[PDB]
Amino acid sequence: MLPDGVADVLFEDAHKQEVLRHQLTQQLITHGYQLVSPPMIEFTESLLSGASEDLKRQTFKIIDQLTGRLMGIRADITPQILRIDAHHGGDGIARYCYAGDVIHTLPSGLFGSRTPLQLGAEIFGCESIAADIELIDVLFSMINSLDMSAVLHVDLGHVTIFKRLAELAALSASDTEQLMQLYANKNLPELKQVCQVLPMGSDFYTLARFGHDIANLLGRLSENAQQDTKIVTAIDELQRLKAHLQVQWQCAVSIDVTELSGYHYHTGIVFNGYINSETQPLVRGGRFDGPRQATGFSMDVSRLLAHTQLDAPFIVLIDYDAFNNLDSAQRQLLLQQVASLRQQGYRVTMPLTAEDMPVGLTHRLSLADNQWRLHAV
Amino acid sequence: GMLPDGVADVLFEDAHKQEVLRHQLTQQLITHGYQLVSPPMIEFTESLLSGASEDLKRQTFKIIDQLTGRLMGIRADITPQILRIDAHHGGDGIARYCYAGDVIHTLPSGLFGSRTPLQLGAEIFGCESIAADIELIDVLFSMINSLDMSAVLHVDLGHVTIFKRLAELAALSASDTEQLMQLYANKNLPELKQVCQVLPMGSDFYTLARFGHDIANLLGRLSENAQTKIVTAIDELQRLKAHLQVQWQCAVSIDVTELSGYHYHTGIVFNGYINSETQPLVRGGRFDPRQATGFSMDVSRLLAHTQLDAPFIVLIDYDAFNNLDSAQRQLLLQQVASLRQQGYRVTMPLTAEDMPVGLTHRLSLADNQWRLHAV
Amino acid sequence: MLPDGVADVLFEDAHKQEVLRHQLTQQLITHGYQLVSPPMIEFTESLLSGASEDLKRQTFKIIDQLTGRLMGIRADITPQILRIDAHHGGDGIARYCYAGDVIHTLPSGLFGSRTPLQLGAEIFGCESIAADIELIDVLFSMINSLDMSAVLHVDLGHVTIFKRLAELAALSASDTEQLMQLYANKNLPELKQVCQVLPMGSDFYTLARFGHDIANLLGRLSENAQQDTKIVTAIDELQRLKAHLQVQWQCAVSIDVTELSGYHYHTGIVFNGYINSETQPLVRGGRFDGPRQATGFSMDVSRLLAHTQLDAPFIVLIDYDAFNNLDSAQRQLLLQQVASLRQQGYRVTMPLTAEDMPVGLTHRLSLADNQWRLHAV
Amino acid sequence: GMLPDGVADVLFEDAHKQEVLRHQLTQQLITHGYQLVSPPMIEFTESLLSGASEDLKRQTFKIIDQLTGRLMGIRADITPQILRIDAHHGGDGIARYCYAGDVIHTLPSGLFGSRTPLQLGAEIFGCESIAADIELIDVLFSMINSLDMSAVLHVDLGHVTIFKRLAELAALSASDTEQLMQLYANKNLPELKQVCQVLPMGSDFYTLARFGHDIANLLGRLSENAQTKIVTAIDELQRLKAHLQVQWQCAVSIDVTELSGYHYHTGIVFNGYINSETQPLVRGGRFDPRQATGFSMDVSRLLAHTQLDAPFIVLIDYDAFNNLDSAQRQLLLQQVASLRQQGYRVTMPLTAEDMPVGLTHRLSLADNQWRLHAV
Amino acid sequence: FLGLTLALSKGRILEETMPLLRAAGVELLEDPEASLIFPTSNPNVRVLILRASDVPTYVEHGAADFGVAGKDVLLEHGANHVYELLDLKIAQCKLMTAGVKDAPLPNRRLRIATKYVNVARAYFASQGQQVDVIKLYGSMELAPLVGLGDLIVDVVDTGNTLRANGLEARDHICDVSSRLIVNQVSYKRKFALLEPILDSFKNSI
Amino acid sequence: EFLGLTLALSKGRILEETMPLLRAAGVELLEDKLIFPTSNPNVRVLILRASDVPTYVEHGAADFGVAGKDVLLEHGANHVYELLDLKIAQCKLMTAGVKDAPLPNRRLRIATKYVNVARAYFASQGQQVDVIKLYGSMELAPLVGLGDLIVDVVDTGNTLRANGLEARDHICDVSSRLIVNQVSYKRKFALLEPILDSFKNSIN
Ligand SMILES: Nc1ncnc2c1ncn2[C@@H]1O[C@H](COP(=O)(O)OP(=O)(O)O)[C@@H](O)[C@H]1O
Ligand SMILES: Nc1ncnc2c1ncn2[C@@H]1O[C@H](COP(=O)(O)OP(=O)(O)O)[C@@H](O)[C@H]1O
Ligand SMILES: O=P(O)(O)OC[C@H]1O[C@H](OP(=O)(O)OP(=O)(O)O)[C@H](O)[C@@H]1O
Ligand SMILES: O=P(O)(O)OC[C@H]1O[C@H](OP(=O)(O)OP(=O)(O)O)[C@H](O)[C@@H]1O
Ligand SMILES: [Cl-]
Ligand SMILES: [Cl-]
Ligand SMILES: [Cl-]
Ligand SMILES: [Cl-]
Ligand SMILES: [Cl-]
Ligand SMILES: [Cl-]
Ligand SMILES: [Mg+2]
Repeated sequence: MLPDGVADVLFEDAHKQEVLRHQLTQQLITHGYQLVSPPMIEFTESLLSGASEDLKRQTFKIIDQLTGRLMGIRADITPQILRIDAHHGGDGIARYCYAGDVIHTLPSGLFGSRTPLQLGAEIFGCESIAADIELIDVLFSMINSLDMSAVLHVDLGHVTIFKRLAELAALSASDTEQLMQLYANKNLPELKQVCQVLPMGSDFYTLARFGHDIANLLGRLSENAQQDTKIVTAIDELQRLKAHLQVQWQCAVSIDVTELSGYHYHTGIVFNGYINSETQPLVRGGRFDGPRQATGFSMDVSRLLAHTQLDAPFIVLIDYDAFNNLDSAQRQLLLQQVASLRQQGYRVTMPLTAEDMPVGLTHRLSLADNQWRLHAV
Repeated sequence: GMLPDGVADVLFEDAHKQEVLRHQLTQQLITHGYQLVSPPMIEFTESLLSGASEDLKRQTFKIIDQLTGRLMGIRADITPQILRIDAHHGGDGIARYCYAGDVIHTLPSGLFGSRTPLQLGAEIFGCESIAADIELIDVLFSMINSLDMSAVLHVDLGHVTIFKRLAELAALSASDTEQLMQLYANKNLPELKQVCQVLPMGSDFYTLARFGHDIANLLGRLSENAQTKIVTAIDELQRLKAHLQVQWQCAVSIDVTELSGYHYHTGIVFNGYINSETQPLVRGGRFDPRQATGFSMDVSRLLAHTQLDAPFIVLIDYDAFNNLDSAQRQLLLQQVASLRQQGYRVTMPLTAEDMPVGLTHRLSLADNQWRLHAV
Repeated sequence: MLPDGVADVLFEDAHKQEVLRHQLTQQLITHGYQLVSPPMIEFTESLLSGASEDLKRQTFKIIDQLTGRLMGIRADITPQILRIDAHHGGDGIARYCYAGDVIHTLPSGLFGSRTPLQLGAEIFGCESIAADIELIDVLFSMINSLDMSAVLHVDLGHVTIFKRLAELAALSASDTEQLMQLYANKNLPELKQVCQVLPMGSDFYTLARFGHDIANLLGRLSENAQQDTKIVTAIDELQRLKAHLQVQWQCAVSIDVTELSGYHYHTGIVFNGYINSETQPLVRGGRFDGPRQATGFSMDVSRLLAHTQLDAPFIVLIDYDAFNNLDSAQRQLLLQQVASLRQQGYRVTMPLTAEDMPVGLTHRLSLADNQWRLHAV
Repeated sequence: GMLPDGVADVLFEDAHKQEVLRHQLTQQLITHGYQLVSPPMIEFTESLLSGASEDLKRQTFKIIDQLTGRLMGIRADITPQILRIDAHHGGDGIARYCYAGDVIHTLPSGLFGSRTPLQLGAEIFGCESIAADIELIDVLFSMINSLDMSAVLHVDLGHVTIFKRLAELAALSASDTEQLMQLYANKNLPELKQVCQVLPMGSDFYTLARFGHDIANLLGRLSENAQTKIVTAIDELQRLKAHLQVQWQCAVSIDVTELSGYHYHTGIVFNGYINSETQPLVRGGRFDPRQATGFSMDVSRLLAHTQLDAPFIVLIDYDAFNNLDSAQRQLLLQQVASLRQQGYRVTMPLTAEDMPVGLTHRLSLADNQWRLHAV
Repeated sequence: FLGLTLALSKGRILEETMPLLRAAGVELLEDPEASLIFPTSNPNVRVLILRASDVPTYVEHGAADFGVAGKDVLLEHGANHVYELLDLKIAQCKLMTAGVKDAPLPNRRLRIATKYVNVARAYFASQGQQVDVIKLYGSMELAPLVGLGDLIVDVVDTGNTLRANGLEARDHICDVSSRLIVNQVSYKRKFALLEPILDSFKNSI
Repeated sequence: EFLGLTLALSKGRILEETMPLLRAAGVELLEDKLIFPTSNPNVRVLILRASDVPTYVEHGAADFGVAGKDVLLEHGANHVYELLDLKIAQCKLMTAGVKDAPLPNRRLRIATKYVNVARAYFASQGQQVDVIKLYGSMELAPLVGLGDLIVDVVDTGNTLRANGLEARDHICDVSSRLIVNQVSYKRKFALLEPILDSFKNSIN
């Protein structure tokens, strides 16, 4: 009955989603990220400014009946944070967090969602790798708070590396697109072939062959490459984050400098967190562009639902008959008691009729020797 | 004005406040025993706009599922989605639901109205008794009272059953009713008395608009033919009027010519107005062989009239932090961790100039002890 | 009952419109312009490629339900001719004509139409002023065929002139926009003021003050200006067309080199024809851009309706009674006769009933001494 | 595929052909005494979609009048506009109208159908008699015969009155009819016989689908209750069937279960199919206390099956022209002017290389005489 | 201010309502015309004096709780977001089409120049006549005489102003009298304060 | 019938401040009656509301006129020519609010005559607003919270202070301008050229 990649989230899953959304949102706020809550729709002029072709295609279109102009139902909040920071951010450092629904026209992955609950954070106005470390800390505080048996595996990349080789090797638009597609498919055999002809082609093969080993990667590259500062800084950045994740958070990190998804928008380091053996990364972060520095991540909160569990809830019913036998003053006392229970987080239903039964009923609040008490069913 | 009309960012402290309200109110409802449900932003129109009025259909943006070529809609009201959920999972007994979620409208509701409200509401299915409507009234007013507003909610009751039974027992033309309704909506009384002089039972239809507000005597002013479902309706209205005055000390007004949602409302209606604002803050009523009743509100409209405690926004000293060795940093982080749990907003500075907005305190080092001091 | 700038065209006006549309269309075809009939709607990608901001705002938007993409109801056909010539035109000279309805969101002029019947011609692939002369000839053949008492007055301009002064005077985006707005409003006093400070400002004042006199305009300009070939060619072009219109067509021409409507799309000469004392030009032509040369004009055919008149029509009714009294063979003969009349263009109605009466009835076809004959009412 | 589906350029000779057809057919209608009217592409929806079916409403693109904030539509059918025109200017007597104009559809009509047809049609108002339907049939077939097509028009008659009277005299549910109609549209006979075994008079409703094609005996197969408006309807159908066979030698088929336009058709319907194509080329019928009847066609669909004479595309010699003096040029232009009036397509070359497409002749100078010769 | 605020038009309306106001226990303390907010003998009522075309705007937005304004303004402005409780039968006139004296309507499409743009479009729509409407804020008698419009739409009681400017009434659109309008919220919230005043006025009529 | 120029004028502040330019151009009004003669028989004057001047001029029921740039900006001067800034009847379009009151938490409501000016300005300052149309005097609107701010013309500020208000932002400067109907500028230039030259002279 519902479109593909569109699902109800109901009852305890819905409560769990509320809890996660709220806890994670507040965690970010306490780390000093300003919460911002942009709208579901904007005019396309603002919504899809600087937008990729994949983003434009993912964004449903609708017509503002008041102006006859084109609007869109957002597919990513990240551009909205750019807009907000353009207006209110100033030249200094600015921090933002956000949680909100976004809509996609098509699923990303096999049976993937089209109505994800996008939650994320961002730091603008800092060039230093220290900002990327902050977000890594903020992120991992969040993940650790969830008490998952699920294991997050993290993959680092750096699009700058391949960008500087392609520039220093004077690569044709088509050649790059070939290299990129080969990398994406990890065709090493055919990569070694196409590189034997291409200028610096040793270097492009070394990326795919010895990328994972970030310690020694720079030593394996050409003199022209090793001279260049943008390649050398990129390899340092990658090494710093690799360490910090292992040391400070005890994270299993792998390097892949051939990871060039978002070659257009990523202006450097990239982060991809995978939960257990799932194909779509749970978390996607990286360096991008506001002439304003910017970096940050996002996640679909709804995908945490499978790998998180709340304590079982206490769902309490008051006895209809016993309640109605009480006099005014006894009712007051019971209500004051039931009020107290609700504050403690108990789910107490005041029955309208004898048959009124809450779903998942765990306890009854019943009268016994002039005392109201909880007993299991 | 870079955003469409009735579309606004909610930012920074207002955004934090909105999160807090949304969460507190949602949990309040959960603790009153309403099951939270979170239906999606989009459905196929078949399901989304089943039994939908013409106003609802027009308010609901349309989009195309590229995978099936079918029509979908970006919801403008969650209430129908709760019907669908209760149809599948509700069963024959009593069921309670709450929800909070964004909805989109094609056009503003009235004067300067929002088109992207944050719709929060509750509903009770499977109870015919007026006692279910009293529960929701109590649940609602507990929620409102928890907000510590200086703002005063004024409440308006109506009952679409009354005008439905007159129109049926006067055998009314589709056009006639639509005229009466438009006149009522405008309270154009002179022209109403005119159009009623020709229409059958038209005395009765004019008495509704003229002596509706006086619910005590309303039945006595109607025709002999009028004086079953009409008789219950005036009693219902009188019971709720009382309950609101007594139990909550609420200023109630009656208006039986309130017929917004003539299509979906199968009886009593509720409209709460905050201070002197035109759009009601709260909209509830009886709807629908399964009984149903409940309300909703735009959480975002509470923002003006609600106020959180001032926040503690803490900055660690850049220099002092960097002078620490590994082990001292761990201890400071454990301390800062503790502060964050207490709800303090602590920023770890990337540079000497890194300054949080609204800075209330500094966490500074003195004789090997970190402490908070105000600026 | 109808939106502003939206009107029925009915009965004889409608017949007149059909006639004009057809005659003018065929005239163009016989001058060797290929007729092309592009659709009312396209995807915006194609429809508004290279579009101005005024064009984008004039173009209603709608959603393709089959793809969820944005489409538009065209407001000008000229871009569609570009598209057609891009695909089918080749490197050589190509000629196109077109007549079709276009829709505007807002009127151009006071109580102006929003549903004009846009008719026009275009020549691509010729740099020479000879192509602009052809269109002038084609146009004036068309206008002369209409037998109007109405007088077409023509205004020539050249945006190249002001473009070269602004370039050779190194003008700031704002300065130009001031000059342009002043020109548009013919504020000469304030123009002479703002020019006393601006570089080459003598030249910009000479445009507004002595533009109308194209014979001597070049002699009044600075040495820097007179040296430049693009200004000198522009003044020659203007002089050639001025003459050709007076000589070959006996046209009242005025020059206005400060006419810079369409500064963005016009890449040179411009043409504006005004019918009697109407403010909106009836015809708008000029040099523009396909690296492909292009030039051409258009007109709203519907605006010719007021200033054109067809011969009164013969609206004929056969007598009901007399017809039915005839036998099979007599009916055949009458039908063969009525067939002949229709070919001659007579409007003959075969009555269904005695009361059947055509509107504007001019004649009856009646039986008299065994002869069917026409008689006026 | 750079253009939306069901949207195509019509270019060059096809475009010339379309102009010619549109014009010839339009004038044919004018000479038969139909007043030409040219209503606009857009109206306010109030006027455009008054009395409109649900299929018509869905086919009609919506847009916003920025001057009034109101809803307008880009027409999908001109037929309603002719109603409006006749309401204002028609009077009580007989009125005839013809029209040709572009219309836009949101979705294709059927398999690979156009969304930007060039709708041409005629209509007669104010005549109850079957004689008006015969006139239009004659007018139509004169038009088709003038086209010199090898293509064969096959015609299908129906009558919505029949099924309307059964549904009324069986007291049918809104849903039931919609089921019957969908079944009929699909000619799912097995399932039709099933659903009829339960439905009232359902024998009759099955006999429509099963023995509709046999109009001679159709009435004899219906119930006693069925055997007034139903009786005229079968006669009407029989009269037109004959007239088409006799007067035009037309292959006619009957199908009384053709109920496209159940909302607007108040009786007889006409559907002409060209060769083996699925979408009818021509669509006519009785509609609507003012009588009305008429047809329409997409002129663009005639393009495949119609052929104009080859054109004479003439080029003047560049060199020879330029060698002339002023006075000789005048004489040549007067000669070329004459040729253009005769319908020749004469191009005045801008350069030596200037070559018209489809060049048939050259106009060349020889011993002080210009003449035409083929290439 | 927790009592009622009353929206009123200077001059003709104020003067013709004061007898209803005095009878409802509402007397203004100063004379408005003698040199913006005014008290009254009832301390829970006050009065705002504005242009007659702004009364519905102040009432619908609730910056006044209730008001008196001519049906000409309500029709033109649209009374969507207010309640029209009482026809006060005061300040009476009519909306009419007007043209130059004895001159016939011209051949071409009609140009109407008027304040009452929506009234004009609505009326001439009801008479099946297609027109061009021209918005005027100032007095409209001049417009026909310099052919800005062919006709005008204006209020007329006697037609002296019309004849004095060489014009004459042509068609009767509808009757006009000032009406009592009430903000929709104010009618629910402050009915207790309104009921007496409404009853007085209603009695007075 | 009348073949000379018709001049559109606003009664009060404009008429008074233009008469020195008019007298200098050989145009003296005979009286101080809807249409008015002048000493020049080929000129006449229409007195109308200042917001109607552009309407009468663009439609050609007057050949030319004087109206404030506040009206031209609000009305749109698309179909007229703005020939001369007359540097008379000067003022400014400004946003105005109540004395010392801060801007409220919620979205700003502006109440004003100058609706399009307001939307255009607050658009340029990237601020989203609710605009409320007033025909009458706007000083009252803040005081009964119809709007938070207003847009109005102000020379000195005395009317603003006298109603407990104060200027907040400077939108743009204002002075009455000379506007000419587009046709009238082509057809009757011979009659206009002297008058334009006089005015231009009397400016400096
Ligand atoms: N001459 C008149 N005689 C009687 N009633 C009038 C007359 N003119 C206007 N009215 C009515 O009185 C109302 C008040 O208008 P008026 O006092 O003239 O205000 P304004 O001068 O600001 O237009 C009008 O809306 C109309 O209903
Ligand atoms: N205080 C002022 N000082 C100078 N010019 C003003 C002032 N107020 C308005 N103006 C300008 O001069 C004109 C004078 O206003 P006025 O004619 O009194 O207005 P209205 O006709 O609306 O009553 C305005 O139309 C405006 O262009
Ligand atoms: O035809 P009459 O019976 O005279 O009434 C019609 C007049 O009523 C109004 O004038 P008002 O008295 O308000 O004077 P005003 O022109 O100063 O507004 C209106 O402006 C008309 O001129
Ligand atoms: O700030 P100040 O310099 O004192 O001037 C401001 C006032 O002047 C203008 O017209 P005015 O009120 O003078 O006359 P009007 O109402 O007839 O326009 C304007 O409408 C303001 O109300
Ligand atoms: Cl290898
Ligand atoms: Cl991936
Ligand atoms: Cl939230
Ligand atoms: Cl000069
Ligand atoms: Cl122009
Ligand atoms: Cl055509
Ligand atoms: Mg008045």
